[PDB]
Amino acid sequence: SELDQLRQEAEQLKNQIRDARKACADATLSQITNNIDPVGRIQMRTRRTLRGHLAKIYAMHWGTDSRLLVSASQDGKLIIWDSYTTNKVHAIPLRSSWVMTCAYAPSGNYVACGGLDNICSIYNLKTREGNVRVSRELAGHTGYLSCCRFLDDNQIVTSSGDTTCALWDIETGQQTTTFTGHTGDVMSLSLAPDTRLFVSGACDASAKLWDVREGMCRQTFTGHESDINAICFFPNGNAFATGSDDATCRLFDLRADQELMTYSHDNIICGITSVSFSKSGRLLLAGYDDFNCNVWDALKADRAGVLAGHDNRVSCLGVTDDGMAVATGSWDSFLKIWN
Amino acid sequence: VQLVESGGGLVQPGGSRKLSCSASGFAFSSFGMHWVRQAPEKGLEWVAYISSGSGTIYYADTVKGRFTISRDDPKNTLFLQMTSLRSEDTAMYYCVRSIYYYGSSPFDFWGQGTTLTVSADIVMTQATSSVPVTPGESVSISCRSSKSLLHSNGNTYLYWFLQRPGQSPQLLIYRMSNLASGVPDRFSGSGSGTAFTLTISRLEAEDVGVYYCMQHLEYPLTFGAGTKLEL
Amino acid sequence: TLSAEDKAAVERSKMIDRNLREDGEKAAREVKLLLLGAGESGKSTIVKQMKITGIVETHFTFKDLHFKMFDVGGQRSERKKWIHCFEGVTAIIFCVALSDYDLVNRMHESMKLFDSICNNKWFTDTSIILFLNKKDLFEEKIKKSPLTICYPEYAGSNTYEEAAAYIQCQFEDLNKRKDTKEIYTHFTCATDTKNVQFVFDAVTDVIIKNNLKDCGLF
Amino acid sequence: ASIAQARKLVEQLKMEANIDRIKVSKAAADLMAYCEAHAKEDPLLTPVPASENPF
Amino acid sequence: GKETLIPVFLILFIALVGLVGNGFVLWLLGFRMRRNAFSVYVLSLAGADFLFLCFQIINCLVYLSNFFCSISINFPSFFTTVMTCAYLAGLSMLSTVSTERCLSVLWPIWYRCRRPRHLSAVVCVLLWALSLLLSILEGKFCGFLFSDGDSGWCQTFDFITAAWLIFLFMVLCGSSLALLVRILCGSRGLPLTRLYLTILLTVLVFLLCGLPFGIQWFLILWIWKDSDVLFCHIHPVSVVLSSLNSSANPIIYFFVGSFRKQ
Ligand SMILES: CC(C)CCC[C@@H](C)[C@H]1CC[C@H]2[C@@H]3CC=C4C[C@@H](O)CC[C@]4(C)[C@H]3CC[C@]12C
Repeated sequence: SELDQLRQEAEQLKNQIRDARKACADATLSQITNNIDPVGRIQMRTRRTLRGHLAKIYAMHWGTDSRLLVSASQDGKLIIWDSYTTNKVHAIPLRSSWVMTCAYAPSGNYVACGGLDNICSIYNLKTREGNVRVSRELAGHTGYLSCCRFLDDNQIVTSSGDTTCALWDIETGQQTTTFTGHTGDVMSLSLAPDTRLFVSGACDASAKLWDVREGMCRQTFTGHESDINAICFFPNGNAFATGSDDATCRLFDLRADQELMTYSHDNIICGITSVSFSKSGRLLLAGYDDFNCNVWDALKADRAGVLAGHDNRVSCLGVTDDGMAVATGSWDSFLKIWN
Repeated sequence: VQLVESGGGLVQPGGSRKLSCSASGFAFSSFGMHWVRQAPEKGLEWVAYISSGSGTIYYADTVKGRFTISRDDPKNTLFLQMTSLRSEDTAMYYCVRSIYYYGSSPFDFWGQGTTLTVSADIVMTQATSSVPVTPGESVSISCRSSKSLLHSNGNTYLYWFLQRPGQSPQLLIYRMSNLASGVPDRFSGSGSGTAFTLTISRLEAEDVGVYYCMQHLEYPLTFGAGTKLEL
Repeated sequence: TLSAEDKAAVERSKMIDRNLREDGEKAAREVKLLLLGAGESGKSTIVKQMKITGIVETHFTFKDLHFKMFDVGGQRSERKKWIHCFEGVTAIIFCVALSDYDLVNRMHESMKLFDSICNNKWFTDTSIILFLNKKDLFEEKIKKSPLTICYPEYAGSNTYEEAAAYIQCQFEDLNKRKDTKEIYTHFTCATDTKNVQFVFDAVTDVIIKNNLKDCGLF
Repeated sequence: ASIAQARKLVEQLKMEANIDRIKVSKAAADLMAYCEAHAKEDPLLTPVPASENPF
Repeated sequence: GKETLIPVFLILFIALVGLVGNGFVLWLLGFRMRRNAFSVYVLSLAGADFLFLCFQIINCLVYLSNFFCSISINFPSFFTTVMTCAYLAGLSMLSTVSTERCLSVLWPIWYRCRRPRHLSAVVCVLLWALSLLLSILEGKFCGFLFSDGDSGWCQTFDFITAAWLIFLFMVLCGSSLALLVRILCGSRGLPLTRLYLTILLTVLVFLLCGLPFGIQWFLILWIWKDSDVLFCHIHPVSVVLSSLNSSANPIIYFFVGSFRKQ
């Protein structure tokens, strides 16, 4: 039997993995940051309220100019908002109302969205005809889209329900790189700040660090109990934090290859739908489904503050690139911008 | 895209005439439309404006009461009903599309023009009426505003246009700093409150024509008299 | 006080608001229906009765009422990660092949699917229409093959009516919260016309309950 | 076959074995130094006065 | 004297409670909360109740002022007619809410699909206009404006408002009865016990607290002609019941309906 001794080799190699990353944990991040003074109480007010959607929204994404944000919902619309004046600059009708993710291009020329229809449709905002229209539809991916993210105007990575992330080329319309290796279906995705590599999170309770060029998984990060729903890099690009159904946020390091800190409390038992970091990375913002957001001190693992404006599940959140504001969207059809 | 003017000709004074602008190739109901005329040896003069959905209509004060702007969205046609035509209404009339959201570029496309012959504002001052221009050399023109165009939101509502001889004008620089689409990066705009500069570094051929600067801070919109570039 | 372009951006946003309000009034008056059930259980038969790559949309109108039917069984993943997208559906059309009682425990996994959907937290008030498909092939199959091989605890006659009523009592005894939701059960053949009438009669009670909820009467 | 998936899996763990790892204390000090070095330019962390925020 | 003073404290307390309730309802439905087609009726009823309750606060406050301080604040005589307009518009909104519920239950398909979007607004405007028409024309002929009018032609037009009030009650009772018959005959998923409890509660509230002030003020006062007995005993109680009804209306209609999930 080649088969049984092949898992004997795999179990020995995974034991070598656990021993190697056990040998690097000399002192935890709690022991390093006892000297650091805490952040104090973070109290953020609702500066804006974007009330245009008529159903549950599932995603938002900030633009790179920190003023335009897109938000997608189940009434077949994704609306681009002026965050400063609460103006709707576009309302794009969708071919399928079931949309679970949306993304904004870093150039600002494109938005992408996709859901249960298996297709990440890409919309051209800067048309000479004056209306937005479908640029390309990216099909052949056999599962619900969980997160689309642009690398530039031509590269886009998706994550699916068929346990598979894929890098696409928009002009040819064909997927160029296929990222397989996850066992349950991938739910979230986060690009690194240089966009040279990315992480994805699945229902394996496992996060995997990928590589865009060579196309193969480098590191695999375990430690969660239930399914991880959200993931986000630290702004250095050397760390990332995940969120799951455990009421735990855990952050990992790409160099140290393991856990660094767990963000949990006894009062919180519900799942985590969205994570993001601040601009300095000092505080991470987790969006829950006990209807509010918790501000976690990312170094000292303390609850800095609560963002409690929503009356349903906080489904999506994101921080601006200049770090001024936090917009949180939720299943009560309202976007709120916090500062 | 295509905007086609129709309905000109010789009109007896005191008479009436309806001008028509038939749109083609763009989503016409999402666009605010303007009429801008040009007296046959003079500069550009703004006439009227109708918004999207016909909810906001402005006129110039020289034509207020006499002119009626109206649009018909299902057949994509812009109208200008003009009554009691005077001899100062001998001009060539352009219909202009313009859309206003964050980051939009209004006054971007202009119609070809119809020619009709009749038998407290912000004053924009072009500094020179004509400059001698050598090809290849850099040139830089300027105009000045009577009021500071820098609004409190950070925007400066200064638009630059170029009219080639025998052609419609086209947008070069919108909102003092931003290049229009299809315009080369030789053109550059710069300025401050009420003092503005359009720079054409490394001038090529077919940059030759009359250049107009326009404010869009308040209605009515006022142009300059035009700076002519001559070889 | 705004500028001119800020004013035109405001009236553009107000026209976008009027379009969104009009489309929401369009979408709020349409009945959404969720098709569930296993493959080869007469799902496509029910789609051909209402009419004549992840999610399949079906639009049909009947007695001046617009229906959208979402066949979602074409795409296969973990169902718990997207079944909350279908809360707020008007009704769930579940369908079970009656002739799959002997084939392979296929009736038992169909019961497990109905047990998972019917006691889900997102469908705690949704009324479930339970079609029972291929009753004629069931009635030739029960005279030759017994129904005790599906149900070891069954004792009853091998006629159509008592055995079909036994399968009805099982499927209506899957649910826990009897008070909250209603289950409408119908016996359908391949060639019958009354199924879109039965769906309409089941939808009208949900329409009455939401018409009371819109008028604050609960 | 099922043996090919197991060869793919042990090849992936053989790739993941050869990773140059650093200490957890060094990586914690690097995240600490990034948090201290950019703390003056974080407007969520340090509340900014109402003139220069746009909200 | 003293026998009138003890009802008046109840008037001011109940009027203040209904005042803050109606103000909260007005602010929420106007600005904070999304409005249904039905929410317009609740907003209009809160608006109609506001004027009436504010005028009750005025009419009890100046009774306190006249009794203790004796300032003798004589009033403009057109406060009574706009108070009457507020009262009649509130009762019309109650009956129209009942008819809208009956129309929703009887014809669900029409109510979802073919119902016009501004029908609630146009019905509210027409009932407010008719209430104002019946108010000022009762005001001018009976002296509650600038000119004074004859008492003989006053009672001809006042009985019209009483007949309209009885019709407005019979419309509420007739429409709530048809809904009960429909939900008790062939309705399945509805919560029947809570439903007839709240319908019957609205019917007794509208009959026992909404009606008696109008009945006594218009039809009852003229016919009886028993002045010594009627004003001292009957009138203080009539205002209180009607005042009480306005206070309980936001709680019954909006707050139970909205804040039940909280
Ligand atoms: C014809 C005249 C007497 C009517 C004016 C009555 C005045 C006092 C007020 C009281 C409350 C107001 C209503 C309050 C709510 C709304 C809902 C809005 O979406 C349409 C207008 C409408 C329906 C208002 C109409 C005018 C109104 C009824």
